[PDB]
Amino acid sequence: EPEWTYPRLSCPGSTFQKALLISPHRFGETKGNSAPLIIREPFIACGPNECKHFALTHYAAQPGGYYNGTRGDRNKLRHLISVKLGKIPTVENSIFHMAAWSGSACHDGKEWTYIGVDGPDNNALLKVKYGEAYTDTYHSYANKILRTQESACNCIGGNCYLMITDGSASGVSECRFLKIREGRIIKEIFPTGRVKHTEECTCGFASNKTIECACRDNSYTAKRPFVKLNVETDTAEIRLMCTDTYLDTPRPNDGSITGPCESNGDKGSGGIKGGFVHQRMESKIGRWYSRTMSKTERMGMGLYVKYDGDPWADSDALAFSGVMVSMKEPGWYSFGFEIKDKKCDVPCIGIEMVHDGGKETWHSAATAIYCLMGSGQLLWDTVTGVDMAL
Amino acid sequence: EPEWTYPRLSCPGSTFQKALLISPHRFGETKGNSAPLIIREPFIACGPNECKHFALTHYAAQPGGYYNGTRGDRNKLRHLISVKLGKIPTVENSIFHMAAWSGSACHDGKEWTYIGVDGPDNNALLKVKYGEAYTDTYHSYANKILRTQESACNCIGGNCYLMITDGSASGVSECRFLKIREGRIIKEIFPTGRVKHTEECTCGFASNKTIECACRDNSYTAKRPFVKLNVETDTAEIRLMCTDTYLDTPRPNDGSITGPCESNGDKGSGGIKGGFVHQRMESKIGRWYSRTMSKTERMGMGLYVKYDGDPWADSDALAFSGVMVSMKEPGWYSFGFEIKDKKCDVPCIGIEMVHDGGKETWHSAATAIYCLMGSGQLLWDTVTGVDMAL
Amino acid sequence: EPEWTYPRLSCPGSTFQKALLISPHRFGETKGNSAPLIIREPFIACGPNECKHFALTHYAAQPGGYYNGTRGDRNKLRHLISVKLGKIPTVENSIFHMAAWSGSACHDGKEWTYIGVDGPDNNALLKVKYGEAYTDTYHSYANKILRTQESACNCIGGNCYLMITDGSASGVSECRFLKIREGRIIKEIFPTGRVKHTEECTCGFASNKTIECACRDNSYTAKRPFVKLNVETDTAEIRLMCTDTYLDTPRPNDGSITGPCESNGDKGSGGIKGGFVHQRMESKIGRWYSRTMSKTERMGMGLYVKYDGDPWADSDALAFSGVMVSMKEPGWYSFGFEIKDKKCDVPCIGIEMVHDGGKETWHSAATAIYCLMGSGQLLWDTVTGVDMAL
Amino acid sequence: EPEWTYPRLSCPGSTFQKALLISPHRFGETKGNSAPLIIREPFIACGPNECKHFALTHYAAQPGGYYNGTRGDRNKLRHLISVKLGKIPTVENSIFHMAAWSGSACHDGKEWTYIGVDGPDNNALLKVKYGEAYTDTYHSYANKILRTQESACNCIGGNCYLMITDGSASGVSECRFLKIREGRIIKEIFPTGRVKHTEECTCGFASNKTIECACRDNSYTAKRPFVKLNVETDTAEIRLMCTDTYLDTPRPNDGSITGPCESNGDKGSGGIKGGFVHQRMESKIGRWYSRTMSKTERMGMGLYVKYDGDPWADSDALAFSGVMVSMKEPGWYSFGFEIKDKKCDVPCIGIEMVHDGGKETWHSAATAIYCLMGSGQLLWDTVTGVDMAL
Ligand SMILES: *[C@@H]1O[C@H](CO)[C@@H](O[C@@H]2O[C@H](CO)[C@@H](O[C@@H]3O[C@H](CO[C@H]4O[C@H](CO)[C@@H](O)[C@H](O)[C@@H]4O)[C@@H](O)[C@H](O)[C@@H]3O)[C@H](O)[C@H]2NC(C)=O)[C@H](O)[C@H]1NC(C)=O
Ligand SMILES: *[C@@H]1O[C@H](CO)[C@@H](O[C@@H]2O[C@H](CO)[C@@H](O[C@@H]3O[C@H](CO[C@H]4O[C@H](CO)[C@@H](O)[C@H](O)[C@@H]4O)[C@@H](O)[C@H](O)[C@@H]3O)[C@H](O)[C@H]2NC(C)=O)[C@H](O)[C@H]1NC(C)=O
Ligand SMILES: *[C@@H]1O[C@H](CO)[C@@H](O[C@@H]2O[C@H](CO)[C@@H](O[C@@H]3O[C@H](CO)[C@@H](O)[C@H](O)[C@@H]3O)[C@H](O)[C@H]2NC(C)=O)[C@H](O)[C@H]1NC(C)=O
Ligand SMILES: *[C@@H]1O[C@H](CO)[C@@H](O[C@@H]2O[C@H](CO)[C@@H](O[C@@H]3O[C@H](CO)[C@@H](O)[C@H](O)[C@@H]3O)[C@H](O)[C@H]2NC(C)=O)[C@H](O)[C@H]1NC(C)=O
Ligand SMILES: *[C@@H]1O[C@H](CO)[C@@H](O[C@@H]2O[C@H](CO)[C@@H](O)[C@H](O)[C@H]2NC(C)=O)[C@H](O)[C@H]1NC(C)=O
Ligand SMILES: *[C@@H]1O[C@H](CO)[C@@H](O[C@@H]2O[C@H](CO)[C@@H](O)[C@H](O)[C@H]2NC(C)=O)[C@H](O)[C@H]1NC(C)=O
Ligand SMILES: CC(=O)N[C@H]1[C@@H]([C@H](O)[C@H](O)CO)OC(C(=O)O)=C[C@@H]1NC(=N)N
Ligand SMILES: CC(=O)N[C@H]1[C@@H]([C@H](O)[C@H](O)CO)OC(C(=O)O)=C[C@@H]1NC(=N)N
Ligand SMILES: CC(=O)N[C@H]1[C@H]([C@H](O)[C@H](O)CO)OC(C(=O)O)=C[C@@H]1NC(=N)N
Ligand SMILES: CC(=O)N[C@H]1[C@H]([C@H](O)[C@H](O)CO)OC(C(=O)O)=C[C@@H]1NC(=N)N
Ligand SMILES: *[C@@H]1O[C@H](CO)[C@@H](O)[C@H](O)[C@H]1NC(C)=O
Ligand SMILES: *[C@@H]1O[C@H](CO)[C@@H](O)[C@H](O)[C@H]1NC(C)=O
Ligand SMILES: [Ca+2]
Ligand SMILES: [Ca+2]
Ligand SMILES: [Ca+2]
Ligand SMILES: [Ca+2]
Repeated sequence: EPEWTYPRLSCPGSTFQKALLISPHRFGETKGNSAPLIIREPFIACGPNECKHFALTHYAAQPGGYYNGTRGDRNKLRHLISVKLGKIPTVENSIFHMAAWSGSACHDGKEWTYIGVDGPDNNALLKVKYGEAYTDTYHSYANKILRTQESACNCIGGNCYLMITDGSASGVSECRFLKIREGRIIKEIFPTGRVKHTEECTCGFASNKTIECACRDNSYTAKRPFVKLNVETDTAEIRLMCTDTYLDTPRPNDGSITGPCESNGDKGSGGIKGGFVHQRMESKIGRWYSRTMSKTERMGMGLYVKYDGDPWADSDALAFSGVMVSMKEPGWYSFGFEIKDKKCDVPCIGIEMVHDGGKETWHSAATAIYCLMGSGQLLWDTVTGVDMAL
Repeated sequence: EPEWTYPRLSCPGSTFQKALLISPHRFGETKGNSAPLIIREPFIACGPNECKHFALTHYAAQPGGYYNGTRGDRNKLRHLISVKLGKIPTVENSIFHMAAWSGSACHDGKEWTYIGVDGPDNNALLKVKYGEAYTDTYHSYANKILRTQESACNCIGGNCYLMITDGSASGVSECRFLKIREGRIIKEIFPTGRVKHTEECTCGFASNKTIECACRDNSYTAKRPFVKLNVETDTAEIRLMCTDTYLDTPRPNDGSITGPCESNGDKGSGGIKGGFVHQRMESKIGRWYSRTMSKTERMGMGLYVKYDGDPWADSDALAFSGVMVSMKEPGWYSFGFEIKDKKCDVPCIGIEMVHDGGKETWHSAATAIYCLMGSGQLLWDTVTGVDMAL
Repeated sequence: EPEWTYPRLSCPGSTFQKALLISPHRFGETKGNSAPLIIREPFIACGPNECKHFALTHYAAQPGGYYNGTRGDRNKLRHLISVKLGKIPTVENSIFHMAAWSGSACHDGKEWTYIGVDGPDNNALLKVKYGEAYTDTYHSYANKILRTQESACNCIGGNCYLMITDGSASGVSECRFLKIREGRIIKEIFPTGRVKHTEECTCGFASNKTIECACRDNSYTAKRPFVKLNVETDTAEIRLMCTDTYLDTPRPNDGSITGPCESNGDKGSGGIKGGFVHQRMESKIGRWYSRTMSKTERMGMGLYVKYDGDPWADSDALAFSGVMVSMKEPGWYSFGFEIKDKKCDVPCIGIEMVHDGGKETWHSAATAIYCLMGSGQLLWDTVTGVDMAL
Repeated sequence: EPEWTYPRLSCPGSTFQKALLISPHRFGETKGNSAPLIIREPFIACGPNECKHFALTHYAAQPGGYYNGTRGDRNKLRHLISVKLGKIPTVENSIFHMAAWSGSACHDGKEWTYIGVDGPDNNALLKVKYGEAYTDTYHSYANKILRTQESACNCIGGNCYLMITDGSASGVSECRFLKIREGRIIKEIFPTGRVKHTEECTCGFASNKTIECACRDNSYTAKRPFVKLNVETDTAEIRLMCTDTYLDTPRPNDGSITGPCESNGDKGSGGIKGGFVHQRMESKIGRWYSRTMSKTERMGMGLYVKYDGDPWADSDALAFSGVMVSMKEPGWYSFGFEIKDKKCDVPCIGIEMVHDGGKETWHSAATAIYCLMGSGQLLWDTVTGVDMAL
């Protein structure tokens, strides 16, 4: 008799380590016999028995003849797909959940919820799937590419919370939260505070009372908007992270944005989804983040950590925890997720490593995983191993 | 231990939306490494735990060397196959249930019933398979291509009802209904009324007492024969759908078949299996239908709806719900089906999108799925994304 | 709490029909992207939940580079493999059970028993596998290719009975039966009567007290040795079938072997494994057989039936029940097996259809299935659909 | 609910036989359509319900374009992978557990423990995974390639014991033992005695009180270090195997290392992981070993056995049991493992058969399995059947 899931205390440990590389295009040469799917925006969500590796496919494999368009964001062909984590996401291994050029998913202890956005840019559509069944939708409210998290949503006691946003990518994008229960949207939550532009939130439980999200401002700042969501009152507030360690790409030099914590500063235009995940201890909360090694390119990926504090108020630099992806390798999207051990939760960060050779060739990604395990210092970086000319 | 299933009230909603595209020949290019099966006549049937995607394969894959003959209807190699819905129907993924060039399937709540017709045109044979066991057959009664629904049969209380027919494609084809229980035919039902040509019925539950079917007349009319089958007395009547919105292809202009409801009118020769699904509410019943956008060609697919009334007597046009497949794209067979959610049923329509390059190349199909989903208006159409020269 | 299996009454029906074709090399062209395994001697065995399709592979696929030797019988590479019945036995779908150039398998209600013979011709070795575990062996006793049934063994109340034989293929091959329980050989049974040459027995339950086998004499006669095994006393006796319808290939004209029932007659040299399966009714036993359409070649396959009687004594011709494989198509090995329906057993005959193009090319087989279903007459024959030049 | 597992008495038997060959590169020809993974260091571990086949992959398939580097030992792409035993380790079939260039695994009766070492040579990291959760790590203690067994670890009562080592391949490598429970290291065991070089131990249960291991010394001797680990006091001693039958490769002539048991002798530099498995009977213990047929090259593989005695003190030659792999074929790593039968344990030995074409082509391995099975003498050897030019 399956019960509702709740966030548990995190497992012991004080450092991340390289766990797993999922690099489908290691097998996509013309000399070869495999059919890895062309994908971007991967993320991982785990239930009580299984981990699922999600992505947005372009509905084409490599090698193949439909490369043209695979460097685009949205079209009528993109689908949310998944494999069990640890499987190579090929044509045959994958399962196609729904049409979607923006997605999310989560397990509530009883059943998977799948979330997909599709439709025309000026009138997109959020779709909710619970198990096999399509159960609810939510309409565009600003008529400017309604879109969601591109990472796991979060469930507590059967209630799943999901960030959505709608609005110009170079102007205002006031985000909303949806409270979804058993596939049906039972409440809209309208955040207060600094709501100018929030998107692609990476969200997790700081506790049984609070969800926290580190998001992307693609318009005004290289500081990440940081959401605190009270799950007991269904209220949310947004403020920019204050840390000198700006987590967006592009970004100016750390600590160079002058004025109070709310100051936007320079190099704010553009952005990237950033990894964020909680380490819940008896009396401390650990906050782990990732950002690219380069200040302007999607190259490299570093891990940072800060225990305790108010992310809205602490200007202190984050503690650099190690290089996950070298500056010589691609470092694009990253995301947090949690594996369920028998009695506690294991916090992890996944990294999207995009193979980018321009619009004249195929365009896809690998996925690297780092997880909290043991003590000491982070020891090894991840390479993709792929030569795009093969 | 599993109980029999019964139609339930539908889930809330007032519009369909694009749910899912299964386009396996996106992976069938010569530059690729995949092996999608060559198929036609796909449909979907759902049990308590799982949805299955069925089709009739020509026992060949693309790329391959057995294209010749795949634009034919019947031969000794055609088989009923399936995959879990969301998987691509490939050589390795598919399961082959039985030899068949006409098929159906349904879950009674305990077990799958598979239905496959094959044999010679003048003496074909319907075969029943219950799980893994072949359990029963039914013989041609007119010696002119015994054939069945090409979509899910319907179970209630362990009783599964199935349309069969026999007779000339261009003359009389009096259908019958088989009542089937745990794989064995226990009753034949002889419909009453307008009985001279009924084939390829798409059937569903109007309630716990009635099954309704919208069918194809390939010979006499562009109106669809409309079956009402009483499940409490095991009796059935057929009359032509009265609606001005003629659902066959080909068909004349809407409302142009003059005279009383049973008038056949012109452009009646030829036809196509149409989508039909029920939206069951407490105090009213919604009927959803699909037809091609072209009045003569198998191009496009539009969605229509009417609430309540009697389809035998009401001439009112169906309300246009939206374009599922634009007229630039192929729109062949369509079928109804329902997904079992936790406490209600989700009504859906699937669309066969045939890749037709003539008899000089391969001939197969993609499948699009639209489902009842939230409110508002239908928002996006479907394309297969397939170039047949690849 | 799984219980021991017993033979049950057969399901109703009075004729066989074409059920299923498994034709892996429909997908093995150079133009294609699949990897069907090169196999011969298929057979099927069913447990209470699943049907398994077994074969002896040459550990090579098509297309591939190891064709040379695939027209041989024995080597160090042959393995017993299986897939779930209904799956194409490819490199990836198959599972490799054990090294074997001769095999059998059966389910006892609790667990699969797998049986494989390998080793040098003059000192071969029967190996028994119960589930994952290798559990017992049995040595050559005549030092002339110890070999087994190439079809399902038979289990009652946890005891599995298996025919084995050892001896020259052009002289004496006194067979033995092994009683195997939970993977261990607990008794040898030495048949009496006509024991000169028995091999490749196709065996089944005539009742709870008796196993019957129709076997192959590759040396002295075109009559099939016919075994009756008393399961309650563990005693077996062998006599030639008496029917005018000689079931071996090659064979003289029916009814042309003069003298008493035991007379060997002409064209006795050579042979073929023949399908045989029981139809158990309340007071009748039905016996179904298959033999090639040609009297001298492995071409075509016909179905025969006789109700009741003593196969040792009745000279009456068997009743011809229909053409399963045309004389224009290959008809090699055939075998009986039974599917388990919910409350009764479904008798079936499988047919090996070998693609034979000589030693200069690849050498493999398809499998066709006919099962007892409904009434009337057998309606359609099976073709393989394969062009070996592709 | 599942109970912890404990070594049981072995099943009856007095000889090994050829059981199974896993030769995936039989499907790796350029004329083919398959994608076997490039792997080395395979081993097998069995739980209550299933046997798993593990290897270290170079994250590449054959045919492919990443052959370069697959004859190297360590890199950032190597992963621990597995399939169900009897499946071919291909891109689609394999599951990727974690990044590792050194590995182990074992089932405690409730769950799988996976072990993978990676990171830089001077600072490598052992990672523990319990089911799907990363649960613990252990750091290099000598900064000279921390590494582990390359074969199954051993569990008793929920306690899993694992050999690790660290130090120069050509100097001192003092191993340790990790006691692991539900994924977390709870004790380090520091062996006593002849401790200067111990690596790649093949371990099994001599009883409920003792684990024994036959290990590799790559530096000093051709005798195998022999670990006795007491599981009741968690203490361990290592001495050199005294037997005249030296089990390493390279090695001098048998019995030619003069002097007392702990004498190292000549040709000690270099080495190879050897097969070792226990045959536990009521009143006696059988120890089965394997070594290459060549005294210097990794060619061939022979089987040896001794009952009882003390391997630290007895100089008696082991009894030659037979040739598993002829000297014409490659014989690289060998490993012990046990299959769980219903009431007893089946001892087995696996053999890595490496396809070595030098560094100018691909580099990978097949796996042969021999098992305790009936009585008599071992009857057949194994060949891979693979031509590397294809
Ligand atoms: C067609 O007929 C079907 C069979 O009569 C109808 O299904 C029945 O629907 C009613 C209400 O919609 C259900 O009664 C409710 O039961 C729930 C609890 O559900 C379970 O209860 C126990 C477990 O405690 C279990 O034994 C049952 O089998 C249910 O799984 C209560 O909370 C409600 O208060 C109410 O009593 C019936 O259970 C259900 N029967 C079956 C066999 O499914 C169906 O509604 C009809 N379709 C229509 C009208 O369109
Ligand atoms: C190492 O220690 C292990 C744990 O002490 C030993 O395993 C034990 O072995 C004994 C006999 O070999 C078993 O006792 C027998 O039990 C069977 C019935 O088996 C089941 O009984 C009940 C169900 O009725 C269930 O609760 C149990 O868990 C068993 O599954 C009886 O028929 C016999 O008469 C006898 O009592 C123990 O059950 C078994 N324990 C465990 C935990 O497996 C093992 O033998 C030792 N290894 C050696 C000595 O080499
Ligand atoms: C968030 O809230 C959930 C639900 O309240 C917390 O889960 C609950 O955790 C407690 C203690 O960890 C569990 O209580 C029980 O305690 C006894 C020991 O006396 C033990 O034998 C039981 O097996 C169990 O551990 C309770 O079962 C559990 N409930 C659920 C539904 O999971 C969770 O710990 C909270 N997260 C925090 C505080 O970070
Ligand atoms: C061969 O022997 C087996 C074992 O004796 C026979 O199976 C047994 O069949 C009987 C009757 O079919 C089963 O008895 C029970 O009868 C009541 C009706 O009063 C019914 O409610 C039960 O569910 C069951 O049918 C018995 O359970 C069953 N036992 C086993 C272990 O299967 C089998 O019928 C014999 N085959 C023949 C005679 O051909
Ligand atoms: C496709 O198959 C059909 C029949 O299966 C082929 O038709 C035959 O063509 C030859 C000439 O090439 C005629 O002599 C036969 O009489 C035809 N048979 C039938 C039944 O029509 C056809 O040639 C094939 N097409 C291709 C391109 O190979
Ligand atoms: C295999 O890979 C190695 C290194 O990964 C290649 O070695 C390099 O070769 C170039 C010349 O072609 C040298 O300039 C580099 O210094 C070498 N690097 C190292 C690390 O040795 C090697 O060429 C590759 N082999 C093939 C056949 O491509
Ligand atoms: C049994 C059979 O062959 N049915 C045909 C065909 C049919 O001839 C018409 O319905 C007229 O009776 O309709 C459709 C069609 O595309 O029109 C293909 C079907 N293909 C198959 N289901 N195989
Ligand atoms: C950790 C590691 O790299 N072990 C090596 C190698 C090793 O260097 C020796 O044991 C000496 O210490 O042995 C064998 C070998 O073939 O000799 C390959 C191993 N390959 C790997 N397991 N990756
Ligand atoms: C198109 C869309 O819905 N999301 C975009 C996203 C976007 O343009 C920015 O966040 C601005 O709002 O940018 C990223 C990106 O790589 O920068 C790709 C995303 N692609 C998809 N998720 N498909
Ligand atoms: C080699 C062996 O063990 N059995 C042979 C079998 C045999 O030669 C005759 O039965 C005579 O005894 O003939 C048949 C055959 O096709 O005629 C192939 C079998 N091939 C295999 N089962 N592999
Ligand atoms: C493919 O490239 C051609 C090049 O002219 C362009 O016209 C077309 O729009 C591209 N298709 C897609 C789907 O991007
Ligand atoms: C392959 O054919 C060659 C041709 O001369 C022959 O020498 C060899 O024995 C054959 N191999 C096998 C395995 O039959
Ligand atoms: Ca920004
Ligand atoms: Ca018509
Ligand atoms: Ca003969
Ligand atoms: Ca050595």
